[PDB]
Amino acid sequence: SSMSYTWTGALITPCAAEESKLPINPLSNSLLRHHNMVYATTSRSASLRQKKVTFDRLQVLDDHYRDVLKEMKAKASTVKAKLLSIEEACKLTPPHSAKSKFGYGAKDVRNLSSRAVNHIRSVWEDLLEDTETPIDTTIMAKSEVFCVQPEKGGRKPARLIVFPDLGVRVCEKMALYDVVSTLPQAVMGSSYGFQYSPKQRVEFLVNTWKSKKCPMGFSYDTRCFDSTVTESDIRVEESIYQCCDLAPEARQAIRSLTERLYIGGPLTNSKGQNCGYRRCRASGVLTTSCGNTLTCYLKATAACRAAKLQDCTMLVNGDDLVVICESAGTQEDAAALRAFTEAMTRYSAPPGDPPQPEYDLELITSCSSNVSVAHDASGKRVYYLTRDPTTPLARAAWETARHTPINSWLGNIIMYAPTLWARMILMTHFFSILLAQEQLEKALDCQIYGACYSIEPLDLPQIIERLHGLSAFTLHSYSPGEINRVASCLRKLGVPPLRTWRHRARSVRAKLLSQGGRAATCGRYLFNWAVRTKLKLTPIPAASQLDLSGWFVAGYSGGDIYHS
Ligand SMILES: C=C(C)COc1ccc([C@H]2C3=C(CC(C)(C)CS3(=O)=O)Nc3c(O)cccc3N2C(=O)c2nc(C)oc2C)c(F)c1
Ligand SMILES: [Cl-]
Repeated sequence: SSMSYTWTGALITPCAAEESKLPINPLSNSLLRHHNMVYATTSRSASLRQKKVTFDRLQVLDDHYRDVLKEMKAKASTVKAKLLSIEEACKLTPPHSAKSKFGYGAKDVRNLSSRAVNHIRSVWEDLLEDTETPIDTTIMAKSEVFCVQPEKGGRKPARLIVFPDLGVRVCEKMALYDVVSTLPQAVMGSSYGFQYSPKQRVEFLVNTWKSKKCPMGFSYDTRCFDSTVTESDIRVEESIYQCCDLAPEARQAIRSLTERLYIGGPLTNSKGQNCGYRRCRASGVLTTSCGNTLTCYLKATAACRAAKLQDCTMLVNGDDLVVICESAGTQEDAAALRAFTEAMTRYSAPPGDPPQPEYDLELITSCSSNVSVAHDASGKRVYYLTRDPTTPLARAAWETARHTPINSWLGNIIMYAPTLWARMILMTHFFSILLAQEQLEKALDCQIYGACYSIEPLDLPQIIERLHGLSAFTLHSYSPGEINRVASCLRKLGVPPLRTWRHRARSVRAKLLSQGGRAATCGRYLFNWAVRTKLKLTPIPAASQLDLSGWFVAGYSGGDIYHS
């Protein structure tokens, strides 16, 4: 077999009470009135997810697969990776990262407390000495906020997360942080998605599209990607890692983590009960983003060859895959894509939805997002990435009513700043509240490509200029399709219409402007859309001075990474 999971019967348990309903709160109600449509997942649906992620995997490798692997290993051979010190590794730990079972937590780790450091050291020596004993993991149900989808069904079950102890996570950083931050670009080149800011990603897609004589593209969605990852896949990943120049201890640690953690191991619930056994990818280890990306790139590159797709360019982020190629015609494209899917299926990665050939770039969705067009102040066409705002808006409402450790609304503003909905709704709403509570200068945690950053709202204009360009503050004449998707979403969720948001923004803009300093800059740049008599926007001096060096280098979702 090789089942992805085996289960004992013990339940996946919560470690505290779980909220599932949006509260009825004046602050969140002014953004979204249909509160009954907004829910959070809980452990109560864990068994539904367990059923979905548990299955037998079929895998047959072939010459195309072996050829692509060799090519990838030859590129990995150019990489030299360094060991992180205990200090560097500790400072990469998020302050609210899950505590250890052995008497210390994240703050102790970041503070280099002797008890934390001593344990981290014992854990490391154990990786150097013990090459085989499976390492324990905890399994938990993830709490996440969605809007009800009565067409698709009703409610999504919780996702499951599997992660080792805090001490092990620190050791993973020491051995592999530099590998996972450098190796994927060296191997995959321009295909590695996490190297691109938002404006660079949209440029890559558009330039790629325009580079073909007659372009065709598709996204490919693998069903339960993490559970399709076999022990063989994980050993192949390691074989690529082992091509880097490594310190001896790093090389041994990688070999031991592979065997003891990454290929599988025991699952324990929050009550300490043996829950089952994993033989697939764990969502909460440092190598999940990097390994999923390599794995998906290897399988898809090899499947493109089998399918005989012509002049393919791929963009890969973890399990998210988009391919743009030269059309051979309607029927031959449909056939070629069916061959592609069969080859992926043999490699263990069958599709959820069958892929569909697309002949318009705007109709491809990758990393939740699609290309759209607007115009800048001078009328020039500007391309940007957008997405359906339903989930962002639901989450923003939840985050307004409940203090959460990570603010998705802030990540959405940063990453979707040129969109009609991020500008008119998210910026207006959150700047209104922060202004009212006098908290514009207080730093808030968000995630960018899975890593956690602490950001001041007042630094948004500079950050946005860097990620999107100055046109982010001047876009208008959005496409009718985009406008209509947003407006219909607002009606669905009971969010006031865009006309109301314009009225609210004029008032926030005025108050920001009144305060001078960085608030005035926010007023001037973030809300220029809200006035007829517009201000001429020049480049922001602080923008060129920003250190964004580590922002768009690699993906770290599930990897417990905090960047200062
Ligand atoms: C630049 C663009 C505009 C388009 O491309 C993007 C856009 C966003 C991300 C980040 C992010 C998100 C939420 C944000 C914005 C709120 C924060 S984010 O930047 O981390 N979502 C998504 C998705 O919705 C879908 C895929 C991946 C991620 N992302 C992850 O990293 C990630 N990986 C896993 C396993 O789960 C998650 C959530 C990305 F990687 C690429
Ligand atoms: Cl092989």
